[PDB]
Amino acid sequence: NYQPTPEDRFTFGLWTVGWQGRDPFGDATRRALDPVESVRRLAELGAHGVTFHDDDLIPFGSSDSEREEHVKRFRQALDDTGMKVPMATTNLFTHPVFKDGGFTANDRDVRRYALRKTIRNIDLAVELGAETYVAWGGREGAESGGAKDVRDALDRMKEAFDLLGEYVTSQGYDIRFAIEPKPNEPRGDILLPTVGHALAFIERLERPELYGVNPEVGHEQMAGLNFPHGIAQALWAGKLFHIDLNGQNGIKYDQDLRFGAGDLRAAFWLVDLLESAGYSGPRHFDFKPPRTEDFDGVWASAAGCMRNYLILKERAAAFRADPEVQEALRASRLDELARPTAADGLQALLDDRSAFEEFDVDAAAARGMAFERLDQLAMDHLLGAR
Amino acid sequence: NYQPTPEDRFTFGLWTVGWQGRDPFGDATRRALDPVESVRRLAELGAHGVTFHDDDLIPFGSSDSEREEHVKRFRQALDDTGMKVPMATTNLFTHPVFKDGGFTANDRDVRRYALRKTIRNIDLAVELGAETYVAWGGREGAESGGAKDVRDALDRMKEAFDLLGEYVTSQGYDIRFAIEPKPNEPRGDILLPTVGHALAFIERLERPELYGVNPEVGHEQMAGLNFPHGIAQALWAGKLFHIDLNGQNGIKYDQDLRFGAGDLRAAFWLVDLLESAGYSGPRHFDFKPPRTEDFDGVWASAAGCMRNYLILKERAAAFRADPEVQEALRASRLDELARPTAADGLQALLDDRSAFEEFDVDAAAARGMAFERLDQLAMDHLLGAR
Amino acid sequence: NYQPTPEDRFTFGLWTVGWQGRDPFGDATRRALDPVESVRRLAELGAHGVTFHDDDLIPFGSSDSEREEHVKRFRQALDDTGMKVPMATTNLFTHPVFKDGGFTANDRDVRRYALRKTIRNIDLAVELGAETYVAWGGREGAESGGAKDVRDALDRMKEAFDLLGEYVTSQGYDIRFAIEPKPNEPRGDILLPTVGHALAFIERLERPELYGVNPEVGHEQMAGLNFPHGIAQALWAGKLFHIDLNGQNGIKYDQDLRFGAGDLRAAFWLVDLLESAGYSGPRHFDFKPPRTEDFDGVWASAAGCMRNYLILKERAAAFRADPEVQEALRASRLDELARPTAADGLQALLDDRSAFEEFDVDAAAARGMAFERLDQLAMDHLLGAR
Amino acid sequence: NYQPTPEDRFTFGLWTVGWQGRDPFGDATRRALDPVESVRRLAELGAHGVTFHDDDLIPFGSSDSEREEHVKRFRQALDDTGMKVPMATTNLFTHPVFKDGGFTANDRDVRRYALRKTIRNIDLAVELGAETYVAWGGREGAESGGAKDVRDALDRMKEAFDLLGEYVTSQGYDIRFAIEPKPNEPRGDILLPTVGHALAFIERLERPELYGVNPEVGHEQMAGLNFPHGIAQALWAGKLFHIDLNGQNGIKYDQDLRFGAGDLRAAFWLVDLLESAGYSGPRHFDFKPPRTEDFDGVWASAAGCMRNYLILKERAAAFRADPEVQEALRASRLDELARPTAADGLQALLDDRSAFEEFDVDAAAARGMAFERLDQLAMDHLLGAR
Ligand SMILES: [Co+2]
Ligand SMILES: [Co+2]
Ligand SMILES: [Co+2]
Ligand SMILES: [Co+2]
Ligand SMILES: [Co+2]
Ligand SMILES: [Co+2]
Ligand SMILES: [Co+2]
Ligand SMILES: [Co+2]
Repeated sequence: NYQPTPEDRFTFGLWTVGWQGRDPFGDATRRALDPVESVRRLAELGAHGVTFHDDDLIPFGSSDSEREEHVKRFRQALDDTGMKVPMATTNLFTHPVFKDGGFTANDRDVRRYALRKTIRNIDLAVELGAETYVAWGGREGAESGGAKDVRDALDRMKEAFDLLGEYVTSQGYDIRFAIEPKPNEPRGDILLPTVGHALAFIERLERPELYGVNPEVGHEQMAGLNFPHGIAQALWAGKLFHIDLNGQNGIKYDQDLRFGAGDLRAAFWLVDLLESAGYSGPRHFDFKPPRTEDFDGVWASAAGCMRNYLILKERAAAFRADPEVQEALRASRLDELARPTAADGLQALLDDRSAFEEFDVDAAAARGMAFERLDQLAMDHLLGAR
Repeated sequence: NYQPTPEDRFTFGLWTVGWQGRDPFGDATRRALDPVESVRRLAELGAHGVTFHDDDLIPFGSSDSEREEHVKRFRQALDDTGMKVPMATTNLFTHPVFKDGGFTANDRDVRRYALRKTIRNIDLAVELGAETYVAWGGREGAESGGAKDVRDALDRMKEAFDLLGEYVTSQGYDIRFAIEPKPNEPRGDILLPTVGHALAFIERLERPELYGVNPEVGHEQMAGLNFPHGIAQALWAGKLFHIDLNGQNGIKYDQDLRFGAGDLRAAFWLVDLLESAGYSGPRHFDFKPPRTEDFDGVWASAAGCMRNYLILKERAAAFRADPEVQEALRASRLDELARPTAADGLQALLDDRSAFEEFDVDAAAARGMAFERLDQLAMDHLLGAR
Repeated sequence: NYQPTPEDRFTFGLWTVGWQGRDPFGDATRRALDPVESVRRLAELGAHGVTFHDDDLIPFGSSDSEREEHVKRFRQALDDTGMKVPMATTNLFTHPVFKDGGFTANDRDVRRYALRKTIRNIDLAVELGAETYVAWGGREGAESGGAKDVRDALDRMKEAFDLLGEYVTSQGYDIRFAIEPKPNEPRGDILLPTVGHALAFIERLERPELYGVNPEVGHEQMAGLNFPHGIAQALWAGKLFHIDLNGQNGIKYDQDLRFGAGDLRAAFWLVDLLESAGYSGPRHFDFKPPRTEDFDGVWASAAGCMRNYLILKERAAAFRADPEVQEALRASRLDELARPTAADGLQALLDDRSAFEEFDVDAAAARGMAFERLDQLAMDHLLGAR
Repeated sequence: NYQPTPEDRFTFGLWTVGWQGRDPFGDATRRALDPVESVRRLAELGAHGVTFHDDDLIPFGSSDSEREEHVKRFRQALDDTGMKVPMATTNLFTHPVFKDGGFTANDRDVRRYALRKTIRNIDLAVELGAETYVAWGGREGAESGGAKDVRDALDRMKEAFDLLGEYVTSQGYDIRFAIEPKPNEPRGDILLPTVGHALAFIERLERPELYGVNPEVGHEQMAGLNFPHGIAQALWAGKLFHIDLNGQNGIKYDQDLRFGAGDLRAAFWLVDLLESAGYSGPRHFDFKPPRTEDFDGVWASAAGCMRNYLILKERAAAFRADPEVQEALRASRLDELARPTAADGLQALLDDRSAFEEFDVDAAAARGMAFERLDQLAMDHLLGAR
């Protein structure tokens, strides 16, 4: 069962299934894929759409006539399959010119180039129908303390994002930006290393409403953080504009395993949260089929991303709908967590002897939270052991 | 040399030098210290002041007459020594009533109690002259996914901080709040786990100007993050209201080693940043003399916190003042990082062929950043090997 | 379903369900349990037996008559319930005398005391029928580099274990030792930090056959290691004498969550390995019911340890027995991994042109490993989604 | 000062200074270096020698005549400069044929090829004068649990190392092997992930005396382990055959920073240990000049490796020779740690009432260890602040 269809809004980057398998220590294990072929194969699996960096769709340094032909062929594949392009992004990390950054490169000429490269691809993104434009500043950061003054770098990063906001406003485009945090890799430390840092930065932009976050499962887990909690804070802020789904085993290099691999229970709680909250954006996979795999394994790994999401969706929904779980949630006071602490106001709280002078602290301390029974019901639902 | 004096603004929590050595696996190794004795010993070492949780100064459950006598004795010790009290905080973590949180406990009665307990100690803090009131929500969080809906918890945390802001405004107090992030420990995951998450949260409070952060070296390092970078983002935001200095060896339990221990180069870059930026708040140590130590070792460890700060301050200042370093900084384009990317404006950037059509990407890529020579000058200055 | 019975050989430490909830930052949340009550409650749940540190069964400093009465009551509870005592251990970590270690304390008198304390409890262990005597040297290590010369400490640790081996041989006891590694906590770094380090150390003891390892899920995961892989190396070495089962979320303080919590897929692969290998020792839980819980939650958490093991056992067995999985294992060459590389011998390998001169490296490189399809069959079996 | 000369025995891999800067997310930033040029430049800096993988010296797939000419040119550069070749190794990780391993590949034909490739280069290593032959099994491991049975893989790894030992014995070569552990990267988990695991494995080889370890600073730190402690255990075992020096910031991708970068205090304690122990092998750097650098920065980074070792050597020697430190070491009972616990024997210990019945546990517990004063003397010596 668990068959995806385009209604499920699953999307994939061209660079995911198209990854040829080069790693720090290894040459490619697979031939390059034509984007047309990836669009056709992903549609066959039941994907809704694809995403791209500029340089995945149009080789870097292409002439205008080559650019036009690459876009024409890609548009034909989209039209042949019904696939969409909900998101696009810029490659500001592969070319050696970006070795110290794009928007926060120490060289000013590089910063200006990075902005022009981005702007060119925003126009293309809009042409192809994208609603979201991601920015992963993977080269923004440092290996050493003197190399990068972070206050100056944040000034440059704000100028860049503000210019991009002025550009989209000037053109009357509806597209919005999603900043993707990552704590490290390829830089020793990356600027805006977590969802929190990116959310905080956005509040200092001139038009914050144009910007949200694009969190990635594995990135927050590279800092040992709880990905569902970070997603909850992004949702609380109204800033979950896009999301990248994959798997990661804790604090390592970025593994980009298929979704559901890595921390399975975190995957369960993530799906539970997205579905509970009614997140309506793409469920995008930013993953890499391991380099051990041939093309059959690439498509199996892609299919597994979607299958795992659908299994988890079923189990999370069954958990929340189970009367026994609903009673356990009330036994654990989840209902009381959702009630205001002091809707009666400050002065009433100050005058309330039940809140201090007559609060029986020992009686309250003795009341168990019943969280372990609740969590074992969650385990039983995930495992199909009810 | 490197002798601290009160002008250096070094402060210590009562709970630091007063830690009796109990850990997850171990009983106390030292007798309790009277706060009067810690104030006298810290003053002898050249400290400027001390800080307290409510329950470090006044045992939990004290009568009004006991409270008054504890405060009277402490005030006498302050007056005898010239020590100040720049910061105070609430213990919302030790008593079993707070096992699921204070401000975000699932039990509403506990949330209301936590607020009353905090308010009582804000009044005391102001009496004692404190400018900053720290809040470390160490119990806010979860060990399991169903136990805590994070959006609801953030709603409760905002209500609590907003009520506290209304309280201080109503009283005409000048005190400001500093929220202390930590990623985990004692909860499996703590809410507001990093500086970024706390900065982002503050922007959603009703009176954000009343709130900043109190980052701790070891807390950000428990997420593998770069503490100087996070401090730079807090400074960029205008939110470094207080800071906690200590040492930590990476991703472990919170070690609370003396400042300078743990990541020494991060300590160097931190001091460089605080001094460069002209941070004018207390240099507060939140550390624990290891439980291996007797009282002589407690005071040696405290003295070492201050000594290490002063050594690092000298070395960072020598680095920045060295003409050879100044030339290396220009060779690495730190000066260009500090210049606006496009003060000429968006349309000029769009019309600038030097930024795209005529940008020689290969020439720019070939220019080395010279960061390793710069970093070895920094190493040589730190080690006194110039 | 998934009901444990004593035949399943599930065991629990007295200190697990008996943990009162004290943590670095918190007082006890539960009253102390009488060991008699824990034996009765665990038997009711279907446990096979219990384990103890000396000081969990007999309070430290007890008189001979108090000792005798504590043991008499415990033996009655064992006899009333049919519970066994397969393992015992020494507390060489709680009392302040052990603040720098037991066997590797810098103070020689402490080292000698630690040995006498251990020997006294080996005699008790044997009286109670234990086959395995665990040693977790949680205080062996350092917070600073000068405090502990590790070569000298390893000399002292070998002398201690050798003396213990001489003691058991002298008495004609059948009991064997199991050394429990942990990388850190409560010491900044603990000696013998992983399964590998402990296995290597054992090979240098005078009677290595008397010693094996007692790995704990969460301990190896505190170093980011793969617990099933480490168990496989222990099994390969013939040294898995005992095992501690629990849950952990990666690189943090030691969480001691119930088994199945933390890394669920690692729990699956662990059970698969133990069952495949025919491990016949106790399935022992070294866990802590979270301090949020009352006693009902303690017993629910304990029951969940056993339930999760039994669910995982069923799913792992179904995976290995599924003809589709068996075919996927052959497609991924797991059968070839189990065949000798060169049973033909060195000279034949050297003369084999198919191994070098005529090896078609490109054809071999092109053959996919089919690991993603295999892993998604494993996921489907774990989740009950076949 | 701190000028290295060949007497210092500093060595570098060709792949270190020759790294062109390709990373997971980035193309090369530097042109390829001819090994002849690296030998000349390293000699100019005061290096003693160089090391190589087969494929760094002779491009993969070279003809016999190309092989001979590459070796001839390299030998001329060695002879021109006086540089040595103390160590060599095999590249069993870059070519796609090794995507599942060399010695533990699931495909048997690949395992046999990996052995022939290694044997060919052992002969070359011996020709060039190498004493040590390193093996880093970077592809040995898995991303998923079903893909690799670790007991079977360890059987294959033992067969491979045993065959290599039979080969060197058959040829009468004096060369010995050094196994290099790493916990992860490029595989999700690597087999023999730490020094301990490798030491334990070696004890099960047929001729253990032929094998030791080649630990790398950053590899053990990728597991959060204490590198000096692991080196001490290797020295204790008599197995430190070679060492790789670099820098790493904790639990991340393998950074390969220059030695002294990353954890500076760990670098200090490492040098202290190597020098104290009289380690006489090469001080080999396995590092990567950051891709931000041009060739001038490559040579500056290489020079900094050696400079930092020499600074640390001076400071560690001054620490150990300082009478004040010597007295602090006795105050902390480091002398007592080095004395046998019970040279009087088991029966005397059992009969010694001072070890149990008459041991004043409270008096011993009250004696402070004085470790913080000792560690601040170590800090002061490292920083040149005495
Ligand atoms: Co990623
Ligand atoms: Co991504
Ligand atoms: Co802390
Ligand atoms: Co703090
Ligand atoms: Co544990
Ligand atoms: Co244990
Ligand atoms: Co490395
Ligand atoms: Co290496």
